[PDB]
This record gives sequence, structure tokens and C-alpha cells, in this order.
Amino acid sequence: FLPLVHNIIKCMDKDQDLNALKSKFQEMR
Amino acid sequence: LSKMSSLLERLHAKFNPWSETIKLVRQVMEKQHLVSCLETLQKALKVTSLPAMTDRLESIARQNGLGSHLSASGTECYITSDMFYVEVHHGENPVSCPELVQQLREKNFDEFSKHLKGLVNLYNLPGDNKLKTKMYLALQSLEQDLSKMAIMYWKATNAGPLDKILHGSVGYLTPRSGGHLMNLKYYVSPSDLLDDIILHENNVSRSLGMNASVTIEGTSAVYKLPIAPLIMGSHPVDNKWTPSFNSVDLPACFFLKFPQPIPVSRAFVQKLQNCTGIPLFETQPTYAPLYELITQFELSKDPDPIPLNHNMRFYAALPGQQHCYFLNKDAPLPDGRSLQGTLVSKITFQHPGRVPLILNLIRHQVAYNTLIGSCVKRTILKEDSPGLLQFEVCPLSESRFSVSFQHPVNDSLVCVVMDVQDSTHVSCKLYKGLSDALICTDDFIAKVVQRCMSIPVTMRAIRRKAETI
Amino acid sequence: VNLKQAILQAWKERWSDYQWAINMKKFFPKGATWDILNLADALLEQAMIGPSPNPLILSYLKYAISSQMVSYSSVLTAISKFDDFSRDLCVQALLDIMDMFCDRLSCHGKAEECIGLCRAL
Amino acid sequence: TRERLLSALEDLEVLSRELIEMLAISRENQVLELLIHRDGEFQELMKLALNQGKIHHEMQVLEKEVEKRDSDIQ
Repeated sequence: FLPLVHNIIKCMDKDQDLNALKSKFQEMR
Repeated sequence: LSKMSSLLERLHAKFNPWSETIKLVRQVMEKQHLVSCLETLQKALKVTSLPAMTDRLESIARQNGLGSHLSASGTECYITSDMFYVEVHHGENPVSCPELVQQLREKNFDEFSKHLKGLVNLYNLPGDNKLKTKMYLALQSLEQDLSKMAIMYWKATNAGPLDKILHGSVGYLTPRSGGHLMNLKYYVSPSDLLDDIILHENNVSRSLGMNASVTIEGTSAVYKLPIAPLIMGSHPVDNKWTPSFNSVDLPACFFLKFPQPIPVSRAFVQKLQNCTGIPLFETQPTYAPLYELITQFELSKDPDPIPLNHNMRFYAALPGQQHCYFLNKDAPLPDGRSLQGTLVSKITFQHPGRVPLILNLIRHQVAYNTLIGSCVKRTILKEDSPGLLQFEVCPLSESRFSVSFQHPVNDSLVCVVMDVQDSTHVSCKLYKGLSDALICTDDFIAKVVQRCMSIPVTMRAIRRKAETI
Repeated sequence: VNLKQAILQAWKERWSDYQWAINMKKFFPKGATWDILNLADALLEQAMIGPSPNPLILSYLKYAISSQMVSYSSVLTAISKFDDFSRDLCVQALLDIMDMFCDRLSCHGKAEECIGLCRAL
Repeated sequence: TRERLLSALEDLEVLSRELIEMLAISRENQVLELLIHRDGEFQELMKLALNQGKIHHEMQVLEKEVEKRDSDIQ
């Protein structure tokens, strides 16, 4: 959930769009 | 309201998307600070997995203009001039600063960026190669001498940090760490020592007071500076400096930069220059009334869009009573010229010998500014019929001013003339008519002021003590 | 009510000298040539009390001389009652005020005012 | 409350996406407000995820109990 989103935030800072898509898939989950 | 307007913006994005926004950002890239602030805001936990990070660090250097060479994944070095540091010229790598290490280990790349900026500014010296290495060596000698002088005061008297800052040789001194240069704390105002009764301990904040930084800066003229520690032999009380020549005529002088320019009066320039010939402002610039400059420094400490438009009529609200203070700039001094002064940001001193004298004059000028500064306020006191006990400040001699008020019990004007002869020893005399009611005892007012803070405050104590009797 | 309170209100809200003149008229229906009420005395007391003279109340007194509100005799007596003399700035201000009306000193009134001008000189 | 849970999660997802767009536009205190208001929302959604964890324990057994009784009764 948000811990995965926190990992997504680290990827977005590092780069990103793929991570946001992963967050949308997490919302489907 | 605007949270529903943020939901409206999200609806607009859905009609448009996050992927589209990422593509737009990429197009802008093809064509720093905020991120780190909001990053601590997020930080319930910190980034553990960190695949690249090297790529962002290369980008930080690119924006800085620095050059990055990396040996292995662990060590990357940013190199320019002698400013070379590695996160794992003419000197060894000095220290594994906890400050820099803590920021990098935690998610604060923005703080690391600020630290590099400080290092670059310190080495923005015009001199290059051999000339720069010697000039840095001179700064190192000055730092060692200043540090020793501070140590001598602590050995002679085991003073607490507050005593050292208010009345000590040099001042509380923090040795240079990374980009930050040595900071000597000239003065800690009583009102600001108290926050919302702070006890300093050895944990004194870098900005919790007035601070001045010691640094080497290039000058058009040529000067002789110590290139080796000059306190080879120290007299046990105070210090003794071995005479020059070692030294070399580098085209620069040591500086005492102040982060916010301090308004200083013409008389101080003469008193200070007596000790040091080095021209402080060399090319005579502008010189207007001092009280206006004191108001600007006090008002601009907290910035607001609307200019106060005080007309030198500042209004002050206090727990008991309401007061209005007219600063009375343009009142003629005995010479016939109104107190006139110009903001000073940089003071240049060749050796530290004249530094104890220069600082003592500055402490007196800073103290006078603080007492008169405490009054300056952003008050919209309009149509105030009740209370409103108004008092005013006419400059009558450089280093002296008079606050004039109606007698609290009787009717004649009564004036307290305060002279900032010392930083902690302003001497005040009440002038009262031959037939009048004993307004106050000069010692009681002093006790209240020292225990609390400021001068808008001193007038309250004078009124309250008179009323209680 | 008192002249000290009116001058002090004139200092509190910054009044220019002509607005001070109008509001000084309004505060006092009987003018009494302003010398029965001792305008020069009150203005000199509250101008020369905060060491260096405040230019507001000196501007009030210089207007009250240049415009003929206050006779020269009351001004010369109120100048005579100052002394102290340790402050050169207040003394220079008094000599500029004397530099205004001296070399002219022309009473146009009763002969008792002229005798008062004689004693004031 | 399932519809309300879905809507609450949907509000978090759409607003987070718009905040990412705002960050791209930015590169001050409006983004600071956006961050601290998002803090409260996703921390309450992390408490709803803690409730989803207990829904995968107690509420899951309760649902299994109703299903088992149906077949047993038949």
C-alpha cells in the first residue's frame, strides 16, 4: 500500500511514470 | 473549498493523466530545495533500496558545474581547484563530517547541495594555483590564532557560554566545518535569549543570536598577512604575537563579514578607525540619519508585503498600558549634524591584534541598536483613546539618546537619557523637575530589564514602579 | 484642555504647523492673543526637554512667531527663562529663534506691550 | 461501508496523481499544504489498511462461517 507507494516515491525521485502505473495496479489489487 | 478544487484538478487530469504529466515533464527536460523539504515532510521512513542515486548525484554536480570522477560504486569525487571531496589540493582530506554524512544517509540531498554551495563560495577566490594555496594557509593561521585566544579566555575564567558571547575575548567560536566558515558570536540580546527562558548549555544554535563570519577575500590593494601561526609564544594573561616576517604580500585581507549588514554611526567609524587604518568603506558612499537605518534593520527582520509607513511614529502594545514612540531622527547633535551612519557588511583586519579593540567598539554599537531596535514594531494603533502613554527618542550625542515622557503622577515632561557606553552597561539618568514625585529607583528598573528584555519594556517598568509607590 | 495636552496631541498625531494652528484655534475659543495662555512658554518647555530639540515643536514655535500668533515679548521672556546652558544645541536653536525676530522687534499694540518689549529686550 | 471505502481510496489516488502534476509544474507553501494534507489522508488510509488487515482475519472467518452454514443447512 503506502509502504509500496513510499518505494514508488524513491523511484520517482531517482527518475517514475512506470512506478505511477504500478501504483494504479496496486489500487486494482 | 480548495481541497475540493484539488479534487476538481484531479477530475480534470482524469478527463485529460499522471502518465501524460510524466511525458510533459520529459518533454520539458528535453527542451532542488522544494523536493528535500517535502521529502522530510514525507519521511515516516527513509529510502532503503537505492538502485542508481549515482545518476542524481551526477545531476547535482552538473547543475553546480562541478566535475565528478567515481572509483567503484562506493566512492565518487567532485573535483574543482582544492574543493575536492568524496562521499564513500595542498591538504589531506580533513574530516568525515558527521553533518555531511548524516544528511546523505538520511533523505536530504538538498542539504548536501547547500553544503557544496558553501564550499564553492569559500573558494571563489580570484587568486589561483600557488597564490590560492598560500592564501588558504593564511586563513588557517588566523583560525588557529583566534581559536587559541578563545581557549585562553576559558582557561583564565571558566565562563559559561552566555558570558563568552556577551563579554569575552573573540566570542563563542565554532571551528569551520565543510563550507561553513568560522562564526564568532558577537552578542546575544536578552529578549532573544528568551524564546516564547532558554539555558544555552554547550548546545548553542548557530543562528540563535548575532553572528559574524571570519574569512579571506581578495582585494584590489596588496597587504601583508601571517602565513604561519603568530601566537608561537603566549603571555599567560591575554595574548602576545611574534612580529611579522612569516608573511607575504598577497593581494587580499582577512575579513569579518556580517550576514545581515549592521547600521553603524559616523562616530563609531572614527572610534574604530583610530585602531585600524585599513579604510572600511574606502570610497565614501551614502550617509543618512542612523535612526532610519535602525528602523529598516528591525522592520526587515520579519518581511511583510505592506511597508509600515511609520512616519517615525511606531506604536507598541504591552501587557499593561499602550505606548507610542516617535524616534525623532533629524534632531541636531551638539556638532549640529543629525546622527548619520551607513550599513557595514564587511570589516577588514590584517592581524587579530586590533580585533579585540574593534569588537569592543562594535559590541557597544550593536547594543545601542538593540535597545532602540526593540521599539520598532508593525503596529496599526489607529484611533486609540484609552491608555496611549506615548514617549520619544531624540539623538542628543553620538552614543546618547533621550526618551521623553509626561510624568506618570504629575504633569511636567520627564526625560531618561541613556548612554550606550558599554554593551551590558547602558547608564541612564532620570531628569525630573525640582517639584516632582520620586518616579523610580535606577536600580529596580535595571533588575527588571536584565531579568526580561528590550527598551519599549524599560518604559513600562518606569511607569509601573512609579504607580506602585 | 491644557496647552501642554494640546501641544502633546499635536506631537502624537503628526500635525503640520498650519494644521496645528487650525486645531489650536479650535481647541480654544478665546484667543487671548495666545500670550495670556503662554504659548511660547509651553512650546519652549516641551521643545527643550528631550535634550536635542525636537524639530516638530520648534517648527510650531517658528510658525507661531513668523505668523503673528505670539508677540515677541512673550517669546523673549520665555527665552530668558531657559539657561541650563550645558547643551549647545538647544542654545543654538534659541539663537536661531532670536535671529528670526531681532533686527525687527516691532510691537504694534498698546504702550504696555511696548514697555513689555523693553523689559523683554 | 465497502462503497465508502472504495470512494475514500479513489479520492486519495486521484489527488495524489494531480499533486505529481503540480510537482512537475513547480520543477512553495501551496505544495507544503498539499503535502501535509496528503499526509493526513494517506495516514488515515493506512489505518484503513490496518482495518483491512483485521478484515482479512476476523471478518474473513465471519464470512467463511456464513458460507459454511449455508451448505451445511442444505
